[PDB]
Amino acid sequence: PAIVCQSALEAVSLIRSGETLWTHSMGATPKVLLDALAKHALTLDNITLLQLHTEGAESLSHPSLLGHLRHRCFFGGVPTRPLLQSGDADYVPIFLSEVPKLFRSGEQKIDTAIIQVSPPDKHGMCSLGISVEATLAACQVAGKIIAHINPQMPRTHGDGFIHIDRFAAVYEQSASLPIHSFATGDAVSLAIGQHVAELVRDGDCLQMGIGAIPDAVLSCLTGHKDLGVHTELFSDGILQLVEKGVINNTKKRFYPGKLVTGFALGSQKLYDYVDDNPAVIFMDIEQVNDTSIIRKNPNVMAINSALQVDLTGQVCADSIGTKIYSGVGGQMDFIRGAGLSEGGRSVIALPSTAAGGRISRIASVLSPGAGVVTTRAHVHYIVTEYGAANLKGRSLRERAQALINIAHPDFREQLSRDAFEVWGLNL
Amino acid sequence: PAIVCQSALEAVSLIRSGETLWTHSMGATPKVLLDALAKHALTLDNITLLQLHTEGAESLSHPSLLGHLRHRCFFGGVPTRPLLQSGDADYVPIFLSEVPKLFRSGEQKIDTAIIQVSPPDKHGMCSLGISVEATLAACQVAGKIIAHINPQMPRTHGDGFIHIDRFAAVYEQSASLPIHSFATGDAVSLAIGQHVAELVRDGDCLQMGIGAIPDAVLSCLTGHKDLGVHTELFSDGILQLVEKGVINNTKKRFYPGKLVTGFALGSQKLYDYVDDNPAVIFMDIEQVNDTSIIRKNPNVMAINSALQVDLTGQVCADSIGTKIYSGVGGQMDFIRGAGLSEGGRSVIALPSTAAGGRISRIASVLSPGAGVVTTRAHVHYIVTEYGAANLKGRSLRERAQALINIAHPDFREQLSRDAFEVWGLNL
Ligand SMILES: *SCCNC(=O)CCNC(=O)[C@H](O)C(C)(C)COP(=O)(O)OP(=O)(O)OC[C@H]1O[C@@H](n2cnc3c(N)ncnc32)[C@H](O)[C@@H]1OP(=O)(O)O
Ligand SMILES: *SCCNC(=O)CCNC(=O)[C@H](O)C(C)(C)COP(=O)(O)OP(=O)(O)OC[C@H]1O[C@@H](n2cnc3c(N)ncnc32)[C@H](O)[C@@H]1OP(=O)(O)O
Repeated sequence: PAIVCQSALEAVSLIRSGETLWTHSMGATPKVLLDALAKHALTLDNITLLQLHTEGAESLSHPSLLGHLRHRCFFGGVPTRPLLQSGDADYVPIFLSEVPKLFRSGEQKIDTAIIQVSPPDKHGMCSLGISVEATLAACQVAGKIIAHINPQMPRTHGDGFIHIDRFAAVYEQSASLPIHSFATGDAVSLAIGQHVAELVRDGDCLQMGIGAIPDAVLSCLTGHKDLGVHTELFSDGILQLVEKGVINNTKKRFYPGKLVTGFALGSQKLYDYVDDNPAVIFMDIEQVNDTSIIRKNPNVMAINSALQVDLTGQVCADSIGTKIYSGVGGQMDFIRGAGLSEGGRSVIALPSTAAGGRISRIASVLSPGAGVVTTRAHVHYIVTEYGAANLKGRSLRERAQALINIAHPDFREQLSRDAFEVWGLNL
Repeated sequence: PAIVCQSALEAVSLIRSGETLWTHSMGATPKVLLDALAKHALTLDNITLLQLHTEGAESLSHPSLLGHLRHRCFFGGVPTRPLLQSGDADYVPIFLSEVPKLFRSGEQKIDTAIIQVSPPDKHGMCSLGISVEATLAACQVAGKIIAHINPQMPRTHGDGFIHIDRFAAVYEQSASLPIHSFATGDAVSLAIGQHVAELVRDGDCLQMGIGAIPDAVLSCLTGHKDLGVHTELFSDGILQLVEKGVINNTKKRFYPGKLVTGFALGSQKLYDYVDDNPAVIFMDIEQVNDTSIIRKNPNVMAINSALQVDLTGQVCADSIGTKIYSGVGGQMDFIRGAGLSEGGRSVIALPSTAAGGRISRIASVLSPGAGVVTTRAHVHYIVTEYGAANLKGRSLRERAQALINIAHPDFREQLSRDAFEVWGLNL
C-alpha cells in the first residue's frame, strides 16, 4: 500500500511540520530525497532531523533552512560542524550501539525515517544496503517511512532487509553513491602504519576505520594470514587483503568465515563486492558494536584514531576543546571488547602533530572542555610516527614518559616540563 | 606445609628485597601483618606494594619507609593521598574488574600476597572474608602467600575460599576489623536521598556505595519491595532493608534470592550477618563488576557519586585536577550495565558544592587534568540537593540547562554565562 511518487518532492511532501525525522546515514544518506526536503521544508517549521555522519547533504545546512529545520547530531560531519560550532545545530553524545536502544525503548520518538534502499525483489524485499547502522531500529519505531529506491544500492546481506509495504511513500531513480576517496597517502601515515603492523599477529580479528593511517596499516598486512574482520565499517583497504587470501575469518567464533560490519564506504568496486555477497554481513550496530559480542572473538585487534591525548592517556576524539568535530561513535566499545578478548589488543593511532605541525596531538593536558571518548583505564596502545606506547597497567609517570617518547621532538621539552609542573610527576 | 609463625614479624620475614607485593584491601587490610612490615621493610629495599583502597595501614606511609617501600595504587586512600600528591607513590588508573585480568594474564607479577583470612575448617579451608575483590586473583598468581589468621574474620560465602596449604607462612591472632563509621547524616544528604528515592522502582536491582548519601537513600526505600542487590559493596544501610523484607532478590536473574558483592564494610552487626551466611555471596570483582553480568538483571539501579561534573555531563570521580584522590573503581561498568539492563537506570549523586560551599561541584568545565571516570555518553541521571537532571539523549545545550538547574543557586549565573562564552551554547 505504498504510494509510488513520480518525484522526490512528491515523496517528501508527506513530511509535516514539527516532525522528528531520521535519515539513513553514511554512504546511504538519501541525497535525492534530502535535496527535495531542502525545498519542501521551506514551507514547514519546527522540523528536527536526527542523524549520524552524513554525506552529500550540505543542501540541508543552507541558512535558508534556519527556523524551518534543525539538525540533531549523534555524530558530526562536514556539513554540520560549522552549524554545531555556531550553535545552530545540536550535538547529542551517545555510544553508537546505544542509538538503536534509544529508539526501541521509545525514549526518542521518530515520526518519519528517510532511507535509501535497493529495488524490491520478487518477494518485495528491499535492502538498507551499505548502511544498516541504527536506521533498521529507526525504521522499526518510525511513524512512517519514506524510501528512495536506487538500483545502485547494493543488496547487502545481514539485517538490512525490509519489506516495501512498510513504506508510506516511494520514489525511484538511479543515483550515485558517495565513493568517498578523500584519503591520501603520506609520510607520517606510512610510519604509523608500519608501527601498528608490528602489533598485528596472524589470526587477528581486525577492526578499523577509514583514512590514510588505516590504509597504510592494511598495506603492511599483506604478509599475515587467517585474519578476521568484525568492524564498525570497512573500505577498499580490506577488499585488497581479501583478494590476497590474507583475510578469511577462519579464526573467528562469532560468524566465522564471514566479514561483519555496520556499514561500508569506498569505491564502486567495494560496493560491487558487498553487493549480494553471502560472505559479507552488514549487521545492526546494536550487535556489531556490542562489547559483549566483540569479546567473543579471540585476538581482537582494535585500531582507532584520536584528536588529542594527554600525558596520562585520556583520549579525546569527538572534538577540539568545546567545538564538536565528530562523535563518540564506537571506538570505546571496541577498545574495551578488545581488552576482554583472549589475547586482544587495541591501538589509538594518530599523527604526533596537527595544524601543519604547530599543534601537538599529545598535550600535557586536554583542552578545556575537551570531550573524553576513551578514558585512561581503557587505553592499551597509542602509536605515532615515532613509535608505540603501552599504557596498560602503567602508572602516571610511566604513561607520561612513554607518551612523550612518541610525541614530536619539537614538543618533548615542553611536555617533559609540564610532566612535573602540572602533574607533579618526576620521571 | 605452611610455617606456623609465632609473631607477625616472623611471618613478614619471608618477604625479601625488590619484591612486588599485594595486600588484601578494604576492610580486610592485614593491619597486623602490615604493621610488622612497617619495621621488617626497614632492612629491605625496592619493595613495591600493589593495592586498592586500604584501611588502617598508615604505618606504611611513614617517611621512614621512603627508599625501602613504595606504594603502587590502583585506587587511592587516606594514607596514600598525601604520598600520591607529593609524588612519593604511584597511581595506576584501571577498572577494578580489569585488575584480576592484569594478574592472571601475567602482565603484572606478584611475588607475595599479604592476606587476612578466617581460621581453617575441618577441611583446612579459609576465607578471604569481607574482601574478595582482586585478592583471590592475586593469590592465584602470587609466588608465595603470607596469611594472617583472624578468628574475627567472618567466613563469607562465594569465591573467598582458599586452602591453608597454599600459604608459605601463617600467623594467628584475633584482631579488630575496621568498622568504618566515618559517615554522618546531613541536610544535603537527606535532600539528595529523597530525590534519588523517587527514581527507584519496586523490584529494582540496587548497586551503591558507602556514605551519608547512600544511607539517606536507603532510609527512603523502606517503602519499596522485592528489591535486589548486585553491588561492588554494601554496608549497614542494606542490612536494615533486608530485615525489613524490602530486599529479597526475588526479581534478579543472576543469583536470585541472594545478595552479591565484591566486599563489605560496616559495623560488627554487618560482619555478623555476612558471617557464614548462605544468602550473602561475595563474588570476584572480575564477575560482579562485569557489565556483561550486571546487564543480566532487569531494572538495575546504579547509584554512585562524583567529585566534579561539567555542564556537558563529563564526570570526574577519581581526582581533583591533577591530584589523585581515589580511583576509577567500577562506577562506569555499573552505569553502562545499568543502561544495557532492561529498564535499568543509573544516577550520579553528589552535593551541589564542596569546600564549605565555595566550590561548585558542577563546573562549567573540568579542572585542567581532571580524571574523567565516566564520560558524556555514559551519563543518565545526575542528582543534587536541588533535583535531578536527565542527560540521556539530551543535546549539549539541553544538558547544560538541566545541570545548572540542580547546581547551587550561588553559581547559576556564572554557569549560565560560561554556557555561552565557553561552550558557545545558547539556552
Ligand atoms: S564507526 C567509526 C566512527 N568513529 C568512532 O567510533 C570513533 C571516533 N573517531 C573519529 O571521529 C575520527 O577517527 C578522528 C578521531 C577525528 C580522526 O579522524 P580524521 O583523520 O578524519 O581527522 P583528522 O585527524 O585528519 O583531523 C581533521 C582536522 O582537525 C585538525 N586537528 C586534528 N587534531 C587536532 C588537535 N589535537 N588540535 C587542534 N586541531 C586538530 C587538523 O588540522 C585537521 O585538518 P583538516 O583540514 O580538516 O583536514
Ligand atoms: S568500589 C566503589 C568505589 N568507587 C568507584 O568505583 C567510583 C569512584 N568514586 C569514589 O571513590 C567516591 O564515590 C567519590 C567520587 C570520591 C566521592 O566520595 P566521598 O563522598 O567519600 O568524598 P567527598 O565527596 O566527601 O570529598 C572529599 C573531600 O574533597 C572535597 N571535594 C569534593 N569535590 C570537590 C571538587 N569538585 N573541588 C574541590 N574539592 C572537592 C571535599 O571538601 C571533601 O572534604 P573532606 O573533608 O575530605 O571530607
